[PDB]
Amino acid sequence: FSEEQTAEFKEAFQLFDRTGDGKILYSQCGDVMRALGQNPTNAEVMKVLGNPKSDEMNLKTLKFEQFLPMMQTIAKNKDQGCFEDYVEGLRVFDKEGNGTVMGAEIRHVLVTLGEKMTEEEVEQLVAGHEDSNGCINYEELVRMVLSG
Amino acid sequence: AGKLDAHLVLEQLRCNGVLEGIRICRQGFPNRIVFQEFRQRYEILAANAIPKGFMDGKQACILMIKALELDPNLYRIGQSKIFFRTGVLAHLEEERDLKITDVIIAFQAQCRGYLARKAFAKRQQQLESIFCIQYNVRSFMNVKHWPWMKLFFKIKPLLKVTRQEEEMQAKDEELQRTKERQQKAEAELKELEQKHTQLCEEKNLLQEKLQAETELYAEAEEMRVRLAAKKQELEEILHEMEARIEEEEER
Amino acid sequence: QLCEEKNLLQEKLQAETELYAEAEEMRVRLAAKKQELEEILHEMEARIEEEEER
Amino acid sequence: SHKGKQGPSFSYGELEKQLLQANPILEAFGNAKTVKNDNSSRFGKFIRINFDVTGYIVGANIETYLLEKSRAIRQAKDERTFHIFYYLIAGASEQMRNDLLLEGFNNYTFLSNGHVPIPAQQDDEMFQETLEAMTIMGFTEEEQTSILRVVSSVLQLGNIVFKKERNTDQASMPDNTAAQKVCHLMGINVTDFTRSILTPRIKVGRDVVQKAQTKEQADFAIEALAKAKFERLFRWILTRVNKALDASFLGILDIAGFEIFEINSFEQLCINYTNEKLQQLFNH
Amino acid sequence: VNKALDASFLGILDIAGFEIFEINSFEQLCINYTNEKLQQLFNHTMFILEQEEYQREGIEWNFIDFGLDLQPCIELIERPTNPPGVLALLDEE
Amino acid sequence: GKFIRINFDVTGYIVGANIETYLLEKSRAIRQAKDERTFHIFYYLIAGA
Amino acid sequence: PPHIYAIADTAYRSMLQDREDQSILCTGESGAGKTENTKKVIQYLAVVAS
Repeated sequence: FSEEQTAEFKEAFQLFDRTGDGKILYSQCGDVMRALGQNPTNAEVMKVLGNPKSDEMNLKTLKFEQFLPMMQTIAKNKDQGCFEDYVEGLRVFDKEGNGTVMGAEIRHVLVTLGEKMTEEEVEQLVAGHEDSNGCINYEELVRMVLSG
Repeated sequence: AGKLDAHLVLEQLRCNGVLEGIRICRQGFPNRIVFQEFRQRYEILAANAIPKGFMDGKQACILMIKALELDPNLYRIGQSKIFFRTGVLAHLEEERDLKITDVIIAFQAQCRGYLARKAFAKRQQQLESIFCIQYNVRSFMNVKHWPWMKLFFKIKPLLKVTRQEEEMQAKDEELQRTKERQQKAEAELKELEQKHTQLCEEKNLLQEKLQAETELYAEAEEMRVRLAAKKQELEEILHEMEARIEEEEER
Repeated sequence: QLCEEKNLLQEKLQAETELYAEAEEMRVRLAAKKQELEEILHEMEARIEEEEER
Repeated sequence: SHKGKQGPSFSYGELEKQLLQANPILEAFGNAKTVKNDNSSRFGKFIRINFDVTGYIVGANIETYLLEKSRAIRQAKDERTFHIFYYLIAGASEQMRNDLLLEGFNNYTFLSNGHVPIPAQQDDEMFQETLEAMTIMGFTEEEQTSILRVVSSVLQLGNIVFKKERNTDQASMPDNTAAQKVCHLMGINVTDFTRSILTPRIKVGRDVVQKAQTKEQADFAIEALAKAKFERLFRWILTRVNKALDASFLGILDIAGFEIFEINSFEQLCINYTNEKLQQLFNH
Repeated sequence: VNKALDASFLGILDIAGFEIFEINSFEQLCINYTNEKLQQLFNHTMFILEQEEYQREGIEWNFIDFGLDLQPCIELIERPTNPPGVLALLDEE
Repeated sequence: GKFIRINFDVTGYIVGANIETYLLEKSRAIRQAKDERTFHIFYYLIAGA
Repeated sequence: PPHIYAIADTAYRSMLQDREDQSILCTGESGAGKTENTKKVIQYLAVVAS
């Protein structure tokens, strides 16, 4: 990570403390990595956190110098999703080859499989992509979260 | 309950066909799947069993059966469909679900990502806007107690405003009346403020004096009030109890 | 409001001890009332039970 | 009527401007090369022009007829599909090229005789001409890009395959890419599409007769689907055109002419029917 | 009830169970009839049918007689013309 | 006997329900055997009334 | 583990999977519980599929 960005990373990390010690609760790590344009899965984050425990995940803290070493470790990975397959999976919920899925079925799956999201999480996501018939076009929603 | 007659339950299992009902599950192949759906669902298991070119559904899928080195006793190839043995298809399903787990889950991630970078870059907007808000308040807290600033304050209104208003003949008259009223109000307000200040001072003095007898009295009063409240509650409870008792007696 | 507070303070001064005494008296009265109520309730309950049996 | 004020040199009114650019549009999705005419009108047409009392043009309707959209799937020997197709496969911009998954010629199976050329006509430019027209007419900048993907779509849906299955005997979807793409352009979904396309979760009479068709049926549908998805377009544009072009009216009738090739299908029957019809009118 | 409760359907069947008291009236006859009926269904779909398809697809399989049939006991009460059934007679008679 | 039928849409949700009732032994509505009763509702009514 | 709620879900899915209506037939002699087990199947599907 060129100092150019590393220099800015700090600007982002710093831009993450409600009080002021200059520490990111073991929890925040995830969002801070994300904010830095990272899409680490929920596991990829714990793995580099020593797999703590809920309780201590709200007590433990972080300092950029000890955080940076993780930002990268993640940064360099083996895979990533992509329209190609990403949508290929949602298209399996397309009731009748319409090319669209019901914002309720999409809202389900997303909160009942794998890294289960929250009712609100999905709400905030799909919200505004459902049509008159509450129909979402994955192809697009895919790109949205993606290219976005 | 807890009683279980051996033979009575032995016959039932006899006239119902249970055993036989099980022999075929072990004997035959209760699971079958057509050549297409098979090379469809579990191809992901043998990505290189079937060549890049096309091929006959059957044969083309018999390839991937060798690719899993499936025992020739679990399955039974037919005309249009394959007949498997119990559990053989379950395991096949498991594997496939494993072969794709990571990927699943996959999307959810990018969502937390997207869903994140955005809602953070949001708190960012309320921020210079924050600062503005931040500092801005602080001013006031400091200022509001400053002579000069109070002055500006009472005065800030007289600004603009007249001569025309005064002239207006009707308007002018109205303005004059308003001014007079305002002056009166101001005087009244000042008087009230003075009175309030005096009262406050008196109250403070009284409080000090009370702090010891006064303090004790206050404490006593508080205690009395609490006691009264408790008593009232107790009375209410008692009444309720009495009513309940009466009802019970009647019943 | 200030005037009211002042008046209260004055009374207490004449005051905290006096207030405390009054409170104590009130509490005692309340307690007595509560006891009476409880007794009445008990009696009522007994009567009700008897009635039910009958 | 004029805003006051050499060959084609002349500034026409505002509507007459469009009235002029209409026919060059329907000519795209509607005309195609045949053993009788490089740019044949593949559908009867009856244009109606409306005049006020002063004698000025004020409106214009267009009643389209028998659109032989059959050929949208399979073209006879030395014949072509609806111009627009070729126009697109070529006039497509590099960017938008992929945007609709517009592989080159002969990468699509709905184009029999691969890519056949038209004498004195350059499809390359032909695109812009019609593109240009569409704008003159009124189709929003994007309002067009769309009408184009829906075209590629009507072509991809042709790649989709269904190879028999000697095991079950219900051909399947051995390849995703095909419908994979297609379902994207449709704003719909794969899996669903697939099932629906292979296993019709139908509902006959008082029953949810869930069944699965045979390789063939698997196509007769994916085929007669795109084929009708097309017509759904023509009829659409036509009402988009007719939306701008709109006491007296002048009627101009351009029916399709007596045509009689090798395979004298149904189309040719109603066509040579009307032709016989009209003539009799003149006789009467 | 059915006025409020009203592509796919799930079917749940609660028939009355083989019952046999003192007075074995008509009711008990159709009841223990259905019971005999249903069972045979399980026998068909369980042994009969299953083996037919093994044949059809033509897989390496030999038949197996589980000896489970009650068709007979049904004819004795179901069948009409030809050897009449218990129900038959009681109908015309 | 009773055969309940539940109806689902394409998304997999319950939407309807039918009920095919059969051999209602209403005989017993007039005379019940030894140590047996009539249709619950009867007693319910004679009491819950 | 084997439980009625299981037979109910196994069917209710099987239906939505291979698209082909299903039946849950409770046999057993009188008293054996033909009914109860039905009330459950509805009980389950009333929440799991509603």
